[PDB]
Amino acid sequence: MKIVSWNINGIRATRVGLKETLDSLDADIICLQETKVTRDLLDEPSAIVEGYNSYFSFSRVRSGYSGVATFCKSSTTPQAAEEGLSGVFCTGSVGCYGNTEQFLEEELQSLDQEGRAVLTQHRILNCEDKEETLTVINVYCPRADPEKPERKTYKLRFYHLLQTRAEAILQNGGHVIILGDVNTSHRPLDHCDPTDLTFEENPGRQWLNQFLGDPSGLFYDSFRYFHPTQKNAFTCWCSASGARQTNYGTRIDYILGNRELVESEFLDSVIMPEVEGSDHCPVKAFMKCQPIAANKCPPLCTKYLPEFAGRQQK
Ligand SMILES: [Mg+2]
Repeated sequence: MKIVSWNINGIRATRVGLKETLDSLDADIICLQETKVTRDLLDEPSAIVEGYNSYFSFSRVRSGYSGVATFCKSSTTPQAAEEGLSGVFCTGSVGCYGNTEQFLEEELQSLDQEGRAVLTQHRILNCEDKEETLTVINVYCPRADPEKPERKTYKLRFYHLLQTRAEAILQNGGHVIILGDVNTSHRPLDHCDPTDLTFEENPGRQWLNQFLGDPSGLFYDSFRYFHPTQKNAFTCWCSASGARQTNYGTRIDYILGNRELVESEFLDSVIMPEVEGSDHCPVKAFMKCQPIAANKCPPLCTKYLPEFAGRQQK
């Protein structure tokens, strides 16, 4: 089983047909961040691709903004799928929300209305050939903006909601992968030199430090489980001033898994710097577990969107 995560900086902006791009990534589950697809655009070619069943979260606050999508081959059709981390935009859902007493409902709506998370749940056969659930949480984390101070708070609250949800699903049994653009690099090795000699003072990095365990947190950074000392392993370079060529970059795209999943089912986790078309490159994991496809796509699937019903229904 193979899974890819990629902040694609706009599906359309790659200027390649999406079927060709997805096939080239050669994976059973492909998670895209910053699709820049919103529902007002009626962008059927970006949402419905031959050979895949897909699950989008669309931003509700601005056209052509944010957005995440999970594309599944027939082999991995999910048993359940849900938009968001809190449940407010939710048959066929994932549940297991955790305790959100610290969040107002209106804050939950705000954290979930920007198209930043989609969850798909897959049955898998583990290394003892027992059936288990794997929940894939595909996230595009926000960014702080100095001219809008409230967005730093938004980002930290999004991280706290993500932790709450992921740990609650994990507590229900089975396995959890969190992948996507976390928009924080973890350790000095993850960023171009030189490094702060207060590096831990960053509140997003403090969050990551306690969320991840080291082979206290319940999740492992799979890339570093397999490549703990690899240098210059970046996933993001700014578009300007030749950064990708000079390796002026950072590693901010992750495939995180619960400890038991990474230790027992992962074979490798890598960076794909050869893949062009975005300001980020993909990351990819290779797993030994085998998926059990659902018999029907759950209701979140894009094929059920009324705007895409087709001419025969017209
Ligand atoms: Mg971008």
